[PDB]
Amino acid sequence: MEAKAIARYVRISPRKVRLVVDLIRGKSLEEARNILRYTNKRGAYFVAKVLESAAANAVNNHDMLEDRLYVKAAYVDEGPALKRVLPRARGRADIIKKRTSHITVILGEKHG
Amino acid sequence: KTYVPKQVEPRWVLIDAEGKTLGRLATKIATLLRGKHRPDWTPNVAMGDFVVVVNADKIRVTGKKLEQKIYTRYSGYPGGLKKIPLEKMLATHPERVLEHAVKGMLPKGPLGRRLFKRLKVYAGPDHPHQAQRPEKL
Amino acid sequence: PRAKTGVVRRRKHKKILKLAKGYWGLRSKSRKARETLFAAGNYAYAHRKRRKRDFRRLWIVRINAACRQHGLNYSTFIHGLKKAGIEVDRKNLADLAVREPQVFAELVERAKAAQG
Amino acid sequence: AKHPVPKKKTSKARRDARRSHHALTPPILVPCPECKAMKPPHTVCPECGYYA
Amino acid sequence: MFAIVKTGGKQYRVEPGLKLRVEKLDAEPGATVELPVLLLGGEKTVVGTPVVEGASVVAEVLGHGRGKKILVSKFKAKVQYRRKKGHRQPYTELLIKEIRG
RNA sequence: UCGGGGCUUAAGCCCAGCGCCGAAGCUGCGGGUCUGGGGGAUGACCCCAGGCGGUAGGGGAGCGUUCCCGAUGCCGAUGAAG
RNA sequence: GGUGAAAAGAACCCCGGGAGGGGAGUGAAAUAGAGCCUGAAACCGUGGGCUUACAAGCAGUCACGGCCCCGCAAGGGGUUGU
Ligand SMILES: [Mg+2]
Ligand SMILES: [Mg+2]
Ligand SMILES: [Mg+2]
Ligand SMILES: [Mg+2]
Ligand SMILES: [Mg+2]
Ligand SMILES: [Mg+2]
Ligand SMILES: [Mg+2]
Ligand SMILES: [Mg+2]
Ligand SMILES: [Mg+2]
Ligand SMILES: [Mg+2]
Ligand SMILES: [Mg+2]
Ligand SMILES: [Mg+2]
Ligand SMILES: [Mg+2]
Ligand SMILES: [Mg+2]
Ligand SMILES: [Mg+2]
Ligand SMILES: [Mg+2]
Ligand SMILES: [Mg+2]
Ligand SMILES: [Mg+2]
Ligand SMILES: [Mg+2]
Ligand SMILES: [Mg+2]
Ligand SMILES: [Mg+2]
Ligand SMILES: [Mg+2]
Ligand SMILES: [Mg+2]
Ligand SMILES: [Mg+2]
Ligand SMILES: [Mg+2]
Ligand SMILES: [Mg+2]
Ligand SMILES: [Mg+2]
Ligand SMILES: [Mg+2]
Ligand SMILES: [Mg+2]
Ligand SMILES: [Mg+2]
Ligand SMILES: [Mg+2]
Ligand SMILES: [Mg+2]
Ligand SMILES: [Mg+2]
Ligand SMILES: [Mg+2]
Ligand SMILES: [Mg+2]
Ligand SMILES: [Mg+2]
Ligand SMILES: [Mg+2]
Ligand SMILES: [Mg+2]
Ligand SMILES: [Mg+2]
Ligand SMILES: [Mg+2]
Ligand SMILES: [Mg+2]
Ligand SMILES: [Mg+2]
Ligand SMILES: [Mg+2]
Ligand SMILES: [Mg+2]
Ligand SMILES: [Mg+2]
Ligand SMILES: [Mg+2]
Ligand SMILES: [Mg+2]
Ligand SMILES: [Mg+2]
Ligand SMILES: [Mg+2]
Ligand SMILES: [Mg+2]
Ligand SMILES: [Mg+2]
Ligand SMILES: [Mg+2]
Ligand SMILES: [Mg+2]
Ligand SMILES: [Mg+2]
Ligand SMILES: [Mg+2]
Ligand SMILES: [Mg+2]
Ligand SMILES: [Mg+2]
Ligand SMILES: [Mg+2]
Repeated sequence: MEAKAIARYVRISPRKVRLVVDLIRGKSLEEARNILRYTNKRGAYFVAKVLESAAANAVNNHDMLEDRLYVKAAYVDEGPALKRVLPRARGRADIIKKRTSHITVILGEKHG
Repeated sequence: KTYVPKQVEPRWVLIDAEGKTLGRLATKIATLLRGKHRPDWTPNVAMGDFVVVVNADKIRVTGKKLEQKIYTRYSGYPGGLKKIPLEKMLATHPERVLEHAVKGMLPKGPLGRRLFKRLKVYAGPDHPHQAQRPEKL
Repeated sequence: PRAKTGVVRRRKHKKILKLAKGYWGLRSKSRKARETLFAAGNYAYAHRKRRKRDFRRLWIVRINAACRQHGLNYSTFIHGLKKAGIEVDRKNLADLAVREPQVFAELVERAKAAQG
Repeated sequence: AKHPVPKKKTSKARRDARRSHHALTPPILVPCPECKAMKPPHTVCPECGYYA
Repeated sequence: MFAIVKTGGKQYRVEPGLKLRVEKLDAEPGATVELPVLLLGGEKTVVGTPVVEGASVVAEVLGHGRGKKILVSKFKAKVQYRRKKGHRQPYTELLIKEIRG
């Protein structure tokens, strides 16, 4: 058994959040919660929030037990980018990419 | 399909060096260094005999060579071309003279270097008294 | 009647790019592959002719390293056979040096006497 | 745009490689006297308080 | 019984019956063909003349068939020139039977 | 630094000899294609000899895309195109 | 420019401030879920197999060997050590 959770269209850069996710991949749920708590990064907040809901789904829809689940796997995916102009000296105009992310987290029953 | 060899125990050898002409010796040493003498030869695998030499200082060399022969050590730095004549080599570490001759006659590749290991050289004699020692000439 | 490019080009591409699978970087992910395949094709056809010379020499060494053990030059050896009139030992099957040494040995003796 | 300019597109391999030491490192935490809660060493903490 | 035999321009050793693949021949599907060509044997059949005199290895033409399609392809640079050409060699399935010298 | 190692009654130079290595040359075995000759009355297919590096170029024979006749047809949910 | 035959366009519960998900439900189909048919390529990512820290390279090719993978074997696929 496994419990998914997906945050689509998160205004935050993939490379950036990948770092945070990479911290918690394959960790005990309670262990992760703490990492995200005191880890110094914007990406944490987003990953934590999806991680947190990943648990709720594990419990309220998949009969899983909070005290026994972990991060079977997780990963962020790159979604559409918001292109924006940018006035540059001498007339040059540059397009800046405010990218977006698709954070995925999946939990799982430990062992027996 | 030609014969496909398999694991073989390293055949060691003991070689003298007194009076032996530097190069003429180095040739054989090289040829025995790679398993190129044994008919079960395979360039791919590399299974040459462990040649061990003794009495290095004894090496002969024809004509003006102790005085003429020059060795080049280039360091990365300017004017680091530092060059040393043959006589000086036998003064310092004499084993070098035979090494820098054998090394030159081994192939250039990675296993060629793996072969340079099979070669042991001293002047005494008195090798590390291991086990094998099949003398030769 | 207009005739779009349609499927045609896409198939021609992936067709090649399939051949080029296993290569390095863009070299196996684009029209770079083509260039790579050109070089490969020419390499094979040349390394085909090479493969012959490869084993020619591969064997020779073995033979020479073998009869030199009995005590003679590969050149000496062969000359005896060419004289003895025994096309038998095709240099490939001179690999007897490892399989059935004795047969090789008697072949040697034949060459010894065949010479003089 | 000026003098210094990348001579070649850096391969994806050579790219990822440079980002070798780029990886993050987990925070350091320890159980407190009060709650079982995990505090970072040498610190106070909310929902736990402290002494002296 | 290491008996050599030249056939198809190339020659090879032959075991007491075994599956072997040789150059194409004009034999029936599953018939029998004798290779008067023979060199050496199990007990040192020294081949006096080029080929051993009274002796022969026989084998059953197990069947014919083409083989793997190797791909020859020429290319010269700076000069529009490329030739794609497929080629698959034929070969008979000689199953060795008799090895009587 | 002679390509390097290394070489001195040579691993150098001259003179005489035998042997061997060595190309995609030549031979062997198999297969293409074309041209020529034959069998064959013949079409047909088989056999024999020869040619077949190639840019600008000239010549020949094919493959695929779109559309029309063949279609009031035929394939198609037991699955069309992609 | 194009959901589906029909809006049947996802009530209600759960996480979340929201966005977005997870169940449930509609539907033949929901990786047909709403700039939604099909959904290629470059490009980014997760998991697995082979591999790499004495090594010199237009990145391939030829050979042998090792490891994993389809088959009983003969064979074949993937990877790369020399
Ligand atoms: Mg990235
Ligand atoms: Mg909870
Ligand atoms: Mg500015
Ligand atoms: Mg840009
Ligand atoms: Mg002494
Ligand atoms: Mg200087
Ligand atoms: Mg100076
Ligand atoms: Mg020792
Ligand atoms: Mg001892
Ligand atoms: Mg076009
Ligand atoms: Mg040869
Ligand atoms: Mg660069
Ligand atoms: Mg990568
Ligand atoms: Mg990476
Ligand atoms: Mg404190
Ligand atoms: Mg207190
Ligand atoms: Mg007979
Ligand atoms: Mg096949
Ligand atoms: Mg060129
Ligand atoms: Mg030289
Ligand atoms: Mg020169
Ligand atoms: Mg002369
Ligand atoms: Mg004369
Ligand atoms: Mg002459
Ligand atoms: Mg001469
Ligand atoms: Mg003579
Ligand atoms: Mg003669
Ligand atoms: Mg003569
Ligand atoms: Mg001669
Ligand atoms: Mg020719
Ligand atoms: Mg004709
Ligand atoms: Mg007729
Ligand atoms: Mg007619
Ligand atoms: Mg012809
Ligand atoms: Mg149209
Ligand atoms: Mg019409
Ligand atoms: Mg249906
Ligand atoms: Mg179907
Ligand atoms: Mg189907
Ligand atoms: Mg169409
Ligand atoms: Mg079509
Ligand atoms: Mg519809
Ligand atoms: Mg609508
Ligand atoms: Mg409508
Ligand atoms: Mg939604
Ligand atoms: Mg559902
Ligand atoms: Mg469904
Ligand atoms: Mg769904
Ligand atoms: Mg897909
Ligand atoms: Mg659909
Ligand atoms: Mg959806
Ligand atoms: Mg939406
Ligand atoms: Mg439709
Ligand atoms: Mg991307
Ligand atoms: Mg990017
Ligand atoms: Mg390397
Ligand atoms: Mg079975
Ligand atoms: Mg097969």
